[PDB]
Amino acid sequence: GLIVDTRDVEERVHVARKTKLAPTVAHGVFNPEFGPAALSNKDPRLNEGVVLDEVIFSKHKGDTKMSAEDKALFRRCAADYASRLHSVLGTANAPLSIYEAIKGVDGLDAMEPDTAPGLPWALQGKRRGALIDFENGTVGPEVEAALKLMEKREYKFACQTFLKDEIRPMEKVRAGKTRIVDVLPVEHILYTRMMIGRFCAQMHSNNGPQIGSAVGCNPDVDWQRFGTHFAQYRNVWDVDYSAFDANHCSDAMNIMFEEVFRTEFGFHPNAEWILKTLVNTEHAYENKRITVEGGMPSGCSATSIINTILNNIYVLYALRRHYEGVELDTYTMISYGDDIVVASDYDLDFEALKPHFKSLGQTITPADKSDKGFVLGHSITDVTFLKRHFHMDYGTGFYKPVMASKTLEAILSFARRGTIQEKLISVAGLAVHSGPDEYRRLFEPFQGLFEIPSYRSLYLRWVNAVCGDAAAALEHHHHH
Repeated sequence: GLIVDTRDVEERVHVARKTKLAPTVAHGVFNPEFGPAALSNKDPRLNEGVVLDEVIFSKHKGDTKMSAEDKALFRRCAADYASRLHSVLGTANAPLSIYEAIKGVDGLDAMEPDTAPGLPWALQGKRRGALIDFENGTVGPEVEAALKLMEKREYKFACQTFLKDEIRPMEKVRAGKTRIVDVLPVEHILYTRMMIGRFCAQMHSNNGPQIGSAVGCNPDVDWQRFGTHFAQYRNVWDVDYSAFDANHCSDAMNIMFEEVFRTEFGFHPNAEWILKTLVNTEHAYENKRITVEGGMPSGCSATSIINTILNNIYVLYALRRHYEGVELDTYTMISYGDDIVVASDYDLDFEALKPHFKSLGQTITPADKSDKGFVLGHSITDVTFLKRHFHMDYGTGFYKPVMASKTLEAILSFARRGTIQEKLISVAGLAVHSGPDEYRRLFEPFQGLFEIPSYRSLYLRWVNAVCGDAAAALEHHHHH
């Protein structure tokens, strides 16, 4: 996104914000090249000269202005993908009530009761609970009034930019590449969910390569479904972007919103509008006041779905700008935000698409850091997706998500205070697929201090999850 105006205006003082992540007993064992990001200009781990306030927003390096020809091509692609999408999902995309928007529905989780409220409530000392009743599912007069401004399309707002307290690679920690979460006003999130929550629920339910989205997937069970699909194709690619979200040009964001969220597809007319408000945004960090044109806020409602949709359209766009007679059945893909796996029986030249993605302001390289990359003949067992590989389980003959051992190690190496027991169980579910030997090693440091699940227990849980029939079938016989 293009930073078009900065201001130092106002601000009182910044409260000493530290990281809640503390090392665990595993840190001393694995000695990972990972650390809690910097949350302070005076973090002693930073490199000299690095101003944290500036590096945050360094990702906003412009709003690629697409040519006329390229906009008309982008629209055709956006329409063609919207055609596939709404053919599968249907056209029951009417607004949620205020109740359903808060409480959720099948395929859409409830709004967070006590997360950040946004601006200007954080200044006024009001939590989300003061503005919205989450149990009953009603709204106080402030929200109710704000909503009715959006109906008139006169509503305006600022994004509250927080630093993301999380584990990062140490090179990025030292560089002061702390990620940010743009916290929009609770009423904006609410109304966004009203306008497109029905559609989102329906995309979660329908996750798969047909709609080209993995948002709302359960990697445990769904990896088999995804695995068997992509194994069929001669060629598979996995693609890295640099700052996918930020480099969504306003032209691409605008066209996508117009093509995907049309009233003729069952949406309220203010679906297009509320989404278009994400294009030109104002951001509030401590003292600075940065207005930005282009890019997705990231952390706004439906960020994953929106990014996923754009990713789908970009593939169609890029291919159609290079090759002739390209359609949705020329290839197949699944995406989750910037994350992407494409496959085709055609020998597509993904290296030559580099400039075609650059016309959208996006910069692509292979995840398989080949420095001499994008090659034919890669398969699903070679690629990474949601930080998971696709490996065949010998026992079942089903694909399973295998995370890299260094990543498991880093995730185990740090935790928020007094949540380690809970985090261990959660990560045990991730690490089970790495095999009994590596499982035992990863949890070796924790043995005796905390409850570690048995490899056996989690294996059996997984087999029932992926295929209940299979698990039942193993009991047709009697043992020794």
